[PDB]
Amino acid sequence: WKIPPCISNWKNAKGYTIPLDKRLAADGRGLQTVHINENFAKLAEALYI
Amino acid sequence: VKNKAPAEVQITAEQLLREAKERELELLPPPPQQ
Amino acid sequence: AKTVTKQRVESHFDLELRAAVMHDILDMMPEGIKQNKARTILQHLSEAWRCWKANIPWKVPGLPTPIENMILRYVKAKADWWTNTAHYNRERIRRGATVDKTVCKKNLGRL
Amino acid sequence: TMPKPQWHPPWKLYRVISGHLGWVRCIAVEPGNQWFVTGSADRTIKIWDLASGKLKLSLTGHISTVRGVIVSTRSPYLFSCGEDKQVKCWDLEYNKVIRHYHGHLSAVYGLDLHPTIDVLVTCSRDSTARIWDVRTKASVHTLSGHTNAVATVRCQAAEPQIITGSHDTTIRLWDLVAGKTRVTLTNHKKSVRAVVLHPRHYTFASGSPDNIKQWKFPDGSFIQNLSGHNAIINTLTVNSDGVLVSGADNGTMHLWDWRTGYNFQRVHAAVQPGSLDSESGIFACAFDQSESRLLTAEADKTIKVYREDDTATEETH
Amino acid sequence: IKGGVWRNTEDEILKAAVMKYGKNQWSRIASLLHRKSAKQCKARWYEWLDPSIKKTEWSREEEEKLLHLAKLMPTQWRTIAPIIGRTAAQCLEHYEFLLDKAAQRDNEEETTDDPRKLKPGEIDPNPETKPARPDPIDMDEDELEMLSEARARLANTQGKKAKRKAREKQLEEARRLAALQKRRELRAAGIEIQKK
Amino acid sequence: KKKRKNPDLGFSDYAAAQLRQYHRLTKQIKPDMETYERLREKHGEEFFPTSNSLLHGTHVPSTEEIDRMVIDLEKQIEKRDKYSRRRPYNDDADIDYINERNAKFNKKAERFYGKYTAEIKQNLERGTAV
Ligand SMILES: [Mg+2]
Repeated sequence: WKIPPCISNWKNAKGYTIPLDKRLAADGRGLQTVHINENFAKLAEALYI
Repeated sequence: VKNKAPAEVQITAEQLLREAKERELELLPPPPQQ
Repeated sequence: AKTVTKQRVESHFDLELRAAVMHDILDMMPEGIKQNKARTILQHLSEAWRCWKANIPWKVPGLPTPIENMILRYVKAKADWWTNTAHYNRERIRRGATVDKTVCKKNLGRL
Repeated sequence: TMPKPQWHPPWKLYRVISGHLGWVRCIAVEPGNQWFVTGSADRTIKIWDLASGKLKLSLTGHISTVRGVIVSTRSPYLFSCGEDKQVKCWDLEYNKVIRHYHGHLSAVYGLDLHPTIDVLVTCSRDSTARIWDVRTKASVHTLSGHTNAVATVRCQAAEPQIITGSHDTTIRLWDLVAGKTRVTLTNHKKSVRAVVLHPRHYTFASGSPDNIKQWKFPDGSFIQNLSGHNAIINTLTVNSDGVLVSGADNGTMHLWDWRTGYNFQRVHAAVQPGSLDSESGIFACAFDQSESRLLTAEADKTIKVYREDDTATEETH
Repeated sequence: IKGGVWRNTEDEILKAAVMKYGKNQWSRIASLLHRKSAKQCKARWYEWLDPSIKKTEWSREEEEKLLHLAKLMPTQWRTIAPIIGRTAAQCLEHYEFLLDKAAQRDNEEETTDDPRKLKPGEIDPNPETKPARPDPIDMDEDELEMLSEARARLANTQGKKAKRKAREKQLEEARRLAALQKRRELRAAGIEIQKK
Repeated sequence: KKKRKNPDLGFSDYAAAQLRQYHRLTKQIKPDMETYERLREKHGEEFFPTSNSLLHGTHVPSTEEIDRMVIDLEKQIEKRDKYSRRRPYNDDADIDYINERNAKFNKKAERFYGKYTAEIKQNLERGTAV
């Protein structure tokens, strides 16, 4: 039941300096996992043919 | 006369942070011994 | 006992949202908790609302799932309030009804 | 096994009413089973048809979330309260607000009507309960003495006439005439968010996330301890057949024997299609005047309607 | 009259300013670096300073997936780039390098076909994709003043009202010691003037 | 020869540390049998009282008892004041704070998020790569 602190991308009210790994610790935009489809291939190859 | 030449120190961000910590523009002095 | 008239509405909503979250985290913590740590969960909720408005996917790496679920619940509630207010003011701006200039700028910014 | 519990038939959902655009925070049934009110966080009050489940009217006028709604039995009125700080009387002859009750310093969480005097009582977040005359819209008394937000209040005609739990984990049994506390019951460990009155047996129940407790009325004696529904419970309601309903913030709802304190059914309902798993939750539940339908105001912006299963004993512990 | 080539001093002030202000305040960072705007600071961050930008050597499966996606999505480097995990400028540059290593082997030998098609007498359209000049020994008034302003703004956290209240507290302490000295003298010699 | 091991586990409660502290104080104390048998022979029947006997408002402790209590309580206050030992401050680590509170907040960030943000610090120290 421990609550880690809130390192915000917007508010720095007491003007602190936070290390980059703690600053860019937004996991959700790193696990977004840009994944492609397989029907791009059929389209591109058919257009070249 | 100003010389352009590649340096040796190559000042970094943590050096700026360390030299910024010692400015002390918010530490008020203690009250005098009254 | 001042009335929530027109310029107190968003401040009163965000005043009451914090209070509901405070009551829920005082009821949600188990029996042997130090009864601190309310301000941090409130900051996590404000940051989760900012990440909803920015369309940034919000995930805290270590966080208890009741706190995370409750924050997602109240962020969805504030999302609903925000969006229904935007729909209402857009219909008013379209029909030509009496609207403020600030609500026109706020509504453009929401849309 | 010291008691032997009465068999109650299990309940099942048969109707999911939808159409609010916010958490449905309150529900109440008309004295004639023709319609029922809901109030929600979309700042409206909706008259629903109780038989067909069809929206009968929508009443705008609140500036914030509607927290309590009640229909008067002596007079043709509809009292409602909100996070607005506004307490209103709706004349149902005209469907318009005729009287607004002013004086709450913060949000108003619940309200109840006295069954015989025409006196409204309200809970607020400013740690007070107020006592209003309907006809003169004035504060008779300000019940102060809780230290946190006041969550629920009830009324009798008989002794202690005002019973209120609050978020300071205490329950005060009051004097309507004097305006002072008679009994402070501190047995709960977490916040009392629902008190409920039995129609016949002159006892009451009270709920908090640790456990739920049953209590004699004159001075608050401990009688019993109903446990097992360990979540943040929001409402309790009593059937004259001795069925007690406990609905929680996590959507779980338990069905209980009033007398023996036995859990005969657990109901974990499912959310609406668009809704989210973290959004299952019950804020209100109420029986109709026939006491054969259970109306639950849910956190997925729904009204779920339950009735008894007509299949015989497959049950008894 | 903004931009140009990025030096190491500006990039380190940019790193420290991202450490202080975050990746959603670029006009507060670009106030710390003159001759650089907020769009330029943002672009320099996301194109050479983010520690997810793989500045290492291209592997084999990376350039295989590169050729597959570039044949697969023609001239769509902002779409190809998050898939293969590189900056779109690096992705385009390495693709042109791989096409050069096939066109040169297929037709030519070293030269012969048009010696230079590079860019003379011009300003480079994307100088944020290029590595940083080192710092010259004799830093001028601009660079040293920029470093001094950088340290003086990385130190500060207080606003107007806190700074006037600290000075007001020091003035209250000074006038308290002064009235203390006056009252101590009036009680030492002995003169019983009462106050209001 | 005797040997006893008593390390500490995690905190988990304000009552468990109280219980540990009470067992320490209550094992350190030594009873005096002379004063005990004296007060026993003086008090007689009521020396083994119930919840409700009579003596609640009677006892007047002499100076030596209250002096022993005050000295013991001063020792207990000292043992309480030695609870949070200051860790030694090295200035060789690359400092990432401009204030006095910023250092402790960065320490809390290294406590909580230090297990998860272990790749990005490696990326920073190798030159913003990988
Ligand atoms: Mg300013």
